[PDB]
Amino acid sequence: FAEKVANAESLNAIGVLIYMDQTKFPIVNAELSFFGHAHLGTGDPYTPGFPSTQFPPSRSSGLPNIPV
Amino acid sequence: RLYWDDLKRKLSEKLDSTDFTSTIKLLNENSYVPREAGSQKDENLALYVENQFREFKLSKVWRDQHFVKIQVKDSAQNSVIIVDKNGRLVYLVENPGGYVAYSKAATVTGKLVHANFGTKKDFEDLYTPVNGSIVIVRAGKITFAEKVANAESLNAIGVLIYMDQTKFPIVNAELSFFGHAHLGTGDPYTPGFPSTQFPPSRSSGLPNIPVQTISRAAAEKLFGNMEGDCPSDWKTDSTCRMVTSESKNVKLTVSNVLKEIKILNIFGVIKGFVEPDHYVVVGAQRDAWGPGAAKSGVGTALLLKLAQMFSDMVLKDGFQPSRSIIFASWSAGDFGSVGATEWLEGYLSSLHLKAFTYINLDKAVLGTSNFKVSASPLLYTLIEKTMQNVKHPVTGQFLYQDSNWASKVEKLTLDNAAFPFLAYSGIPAVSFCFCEDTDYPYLGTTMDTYKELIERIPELNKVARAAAEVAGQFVIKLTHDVELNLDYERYNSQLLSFVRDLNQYRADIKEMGLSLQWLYSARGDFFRATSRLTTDFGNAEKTDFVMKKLNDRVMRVEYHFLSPYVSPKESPFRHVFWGSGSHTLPALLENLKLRKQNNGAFNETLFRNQLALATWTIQGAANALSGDVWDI
Amino acid sequence: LSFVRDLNQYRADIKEMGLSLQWLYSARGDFFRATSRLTTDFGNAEKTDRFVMKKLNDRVMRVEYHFLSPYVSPKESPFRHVFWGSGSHTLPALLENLKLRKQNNGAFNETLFRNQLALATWTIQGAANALSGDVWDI
Amino acid sequence: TSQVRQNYHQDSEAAINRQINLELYASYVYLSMSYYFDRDDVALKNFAKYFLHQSHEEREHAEKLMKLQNQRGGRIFLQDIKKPDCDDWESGLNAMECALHLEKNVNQSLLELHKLATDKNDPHLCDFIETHYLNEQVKAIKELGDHVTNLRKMGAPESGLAEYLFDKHTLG
Repeated sequence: FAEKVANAESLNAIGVLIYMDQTKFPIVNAELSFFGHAHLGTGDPYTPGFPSTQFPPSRSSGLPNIPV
Repeated sequence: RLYWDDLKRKLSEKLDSTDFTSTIKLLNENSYVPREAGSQKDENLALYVENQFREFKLSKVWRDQHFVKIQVKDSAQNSVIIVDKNGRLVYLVENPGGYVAYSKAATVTGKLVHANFGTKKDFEDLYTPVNGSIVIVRAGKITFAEKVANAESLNAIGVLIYMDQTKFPIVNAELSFFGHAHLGTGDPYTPGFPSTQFPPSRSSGLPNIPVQTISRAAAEKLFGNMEGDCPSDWKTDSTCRMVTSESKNVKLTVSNVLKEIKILNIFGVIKGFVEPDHYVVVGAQRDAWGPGAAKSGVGTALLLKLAQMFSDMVLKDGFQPSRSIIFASWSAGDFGSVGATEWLEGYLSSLHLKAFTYINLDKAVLGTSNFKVSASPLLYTLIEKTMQNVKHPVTGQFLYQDSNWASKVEKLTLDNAAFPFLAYSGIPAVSFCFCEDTDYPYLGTTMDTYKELIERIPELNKVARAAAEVAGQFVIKLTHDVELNLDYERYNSQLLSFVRDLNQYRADIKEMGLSLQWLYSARGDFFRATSRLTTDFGNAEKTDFVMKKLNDRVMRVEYHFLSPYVSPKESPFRHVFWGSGSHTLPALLENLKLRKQNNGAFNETLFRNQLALATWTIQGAANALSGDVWDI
Repeated sequence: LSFVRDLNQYRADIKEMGLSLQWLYSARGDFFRATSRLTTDFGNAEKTDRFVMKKLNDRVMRVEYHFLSPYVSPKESPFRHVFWGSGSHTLPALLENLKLRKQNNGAFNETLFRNQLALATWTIQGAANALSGDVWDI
Repeated sequence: TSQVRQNYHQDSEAAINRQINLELYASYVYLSMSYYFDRDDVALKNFAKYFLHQSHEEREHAEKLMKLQNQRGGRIFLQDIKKPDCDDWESGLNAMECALHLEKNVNQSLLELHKLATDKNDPHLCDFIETHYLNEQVKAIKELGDHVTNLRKMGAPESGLAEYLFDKHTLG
């Protein structure tokens, strides 16, 4: 899902919506919600991981700038 | 296997049975005096190096061939000129015989202001503004490149460097010297892809301001037009003045152009008996702008004599090296060890697993009395067991006279050959030097000759014997002993010195409101890793899987004190204890010294980035010493 | 060999540049001689010893580690493995930038592609000098 | 600015003023060498006769350079003149060696100035140095080499009889 978010950001979109299709996912439940991630890569994205206060951005990871 | 002090006797009896000064006189012969890079006689001298390595029946010698861009003067030569405004015209004071290498081929004109050496603190003691003006300084205690970087710091456009009579006791008031000012180590002209396009470099240390050497008599002729008394703090002659007059100024013209040369690093390898791939690096600068008795008459000579004695102990008596031995004779070393860096650009992080010690044969013979050591800390205690049983040449006592030798270690500068191994590629390196309070007077001049070198020190054979003895005991201790004589417990004092810098400044940390618990957790991880490695050494074998693995884990400890948090093309200096850059620890010390005042030079977000990356580097290296995941 | 086959199909793009690819094929020859010589060393390997067999086993363990690119940052691009990872320094990104040459669109950067080719050639040279081990084995 | 100046680079005027300083320095050195021998405790009057000359010739060298520099229309920025290197020359032979060394320095400076004038495309300055200063310095260096060789073969500075006969016959 993070490739979907980052590639939609690469064409400067402002939103990502991800559902479950019936053909690829033969699910009886149509109101089902699922869970995922939005990190392009691994490791903790929210890392001001020095022992501590102040609020720094990440700035060395490549976070998504649009909601999903 | 033989016995240890018997092999010490073998070393001691092959050191006393080898002439040393004959090679130094042989390189000073009339057919070999100009050996500057790119010339015919430098190629002939590389052929002579290849001949001398072929004379002793070694395993394999070859050439390391590279096609590099250096910068050599044109037909137009350098000029230093006194210009006056009121009569619009000029006066040549010096067309110097020597030149600062890799300077910008341009022409600058500005008011001349005199500084002591060219440091930051000596610029902050000045009276006169620096911006848009040429600053004349003296060589001493720093490199040329740090002078150029300090002139880049305060918008200065030119640097003139003169040898004084007080620091340098030279009767020749007109002798010109040689210099290089790469901000970093290597080729500054590195858009390093082969091809006819012209791209900029922009990340390889280009001096965008001119810089040029001058002599002493022309310096006195410059001070003849300068005003303002020099301080008694700077310890100069009576000649010295500070700033030129109202309408007079100084014009500098440097005329160095490109040159495509070939460098040939002569490599000679000797195999061992058991361990084929790991080795101690034994390298030596070889070329010289001038004659090079001490600059080249020492490193190449000691390299060839160590090749002689080690080929004797291989072929004649049956010494058993545990691992292989190398001998490297370098080209383009006068420019800032360009060839060594271009050899280590292909060998950035694929050599520290095998090659584990650089020994500095360069600038080991400079004087008689003082034995000063600047080295990687893993080698230190090895050096300690070296200093206790090697004779002093003239006095006759021991070399281990001071038990406070490891704490007052003067740091390696840019212009040495062991510092790129220490800070760029992560190989431990040692530099030992015989010298005195006065520096070597002929570093880069035309009078670095065999005559003055043999005249000042009549026991040059004995001084070279003591230097080759500590080098040979380095080689034999590292390549025959069943363990490695490397001290990881000096790093306890290093990290505890960083925490000691932090404990005295904790009030400025508590102004920020930090709980520093993960940093002390990393220091506890480091301390438990050292204690558990000592306990594992309490149950480790000697002549047996586990032993080479423990030895390589001890080898890797200097490599983990590099920073893996930056890119090498932007910052080649990544070592936090010895290197340079904002991510390093002395930059954090100076940025925290900027915190005690409300100066705008203090960048607080950059300081937080420094502190976070430093704590993460301490955490990563302290976990890297632990090895297996059970050892926490 | 598949990377060399990807290269031989597009050597027309390299010969319009007018450059020779000698060091990459030298690293490939060093790699294949390293495989043949370590197979010959496996022909000289016993079963239940301690001194040479575990060393050969560690040399075969380290083959995964010495494909990581030393020329990019772990903080900038954490995926440094050139075969399975991602980033501009990898070999599929080199093939993508070589795909971008066939048109006159601005996605193709010449000097960045030459940087990728140079650093990938030096990475394969380092891997060839890493698996082959000793300087006697080149 | 000037009005007669044409094809005259500023580095040329710089090297001219350097050369004028060197020539006046040489004249002052020969003055010291001349009146060193006029003392009682050396007493070689024909050495003083010779070394009082070859200072006037270098004075004419400096004045001819200054006349040349005012022809091409620059200025004359002139520095101090420095005292000589040594005073007690300890003999008459060693003074000839120091004069030889000084004339070779003057020749080296003239060759550097000729290379500078060739680099700047100034044919008049090249022609001036070819016509006036190169040939005279070659003849002077050859003459001082002759005198050094005569005083070395006659056994000086052991017996000053060699100095006396050389002063009376060759430089008389």
